[PDB]
Amino acid sequence: MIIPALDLIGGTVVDYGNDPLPRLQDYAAQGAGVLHLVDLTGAKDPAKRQIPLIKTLVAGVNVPVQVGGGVRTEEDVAALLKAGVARVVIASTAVKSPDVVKGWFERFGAQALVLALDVRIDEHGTKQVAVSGWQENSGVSLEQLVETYLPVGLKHVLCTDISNVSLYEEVCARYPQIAFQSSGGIGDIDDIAALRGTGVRGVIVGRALLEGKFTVKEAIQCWQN
Repeated sequence: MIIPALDLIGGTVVDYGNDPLPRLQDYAAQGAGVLHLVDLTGAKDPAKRQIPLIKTLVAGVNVPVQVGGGVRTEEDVAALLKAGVARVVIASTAVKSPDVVKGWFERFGAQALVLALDVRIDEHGTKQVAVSGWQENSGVSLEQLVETYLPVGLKHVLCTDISNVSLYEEVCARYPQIAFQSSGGIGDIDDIAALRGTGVRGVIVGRALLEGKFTVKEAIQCWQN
């Protein structure tokens, strides 16, 4: 599947205007089966989580939305789910407190959670996990972290290369019971084609859509070959 994405700061798409709803509705009209939203306001301060806006967006489309940004606590997860999101995207907390997040898998179910991992390939060829582009590696490999969560039924992993087709081939082959999503590196429609044979289950596309390089419809046609 193609997974269209939007980042939101105080109601604004990032500056591509402040009306995300018609955009999301048109993404769905073209055949998207899932949408990806990042709450940048919530990421900066979870007390200012854009819950009202998320409710409206979710209510206004007919497809599941996975939402991330400052999901730090069990209460954050619960609030998003209650607002009607389909899946909560867990990022830094998944790296920093795996035993706590394993508890979340137990409470909410693996269908409700996506682990978002930023990956750097280091000098020794190891896929290092990092909690953001701005920070050093955290000392755990992608494989070790995935294997940490497999015993609670991990199903969805969103992998961003912040340092690669080979990367996706390898991890997808190693964990065929996991549906991997790729993020980043989609600058044009040929990049979607390059991911087709890899085993990646979902391709997140954000900026390319906003810049009008191609449409969701064309992305899906390419992806489905």
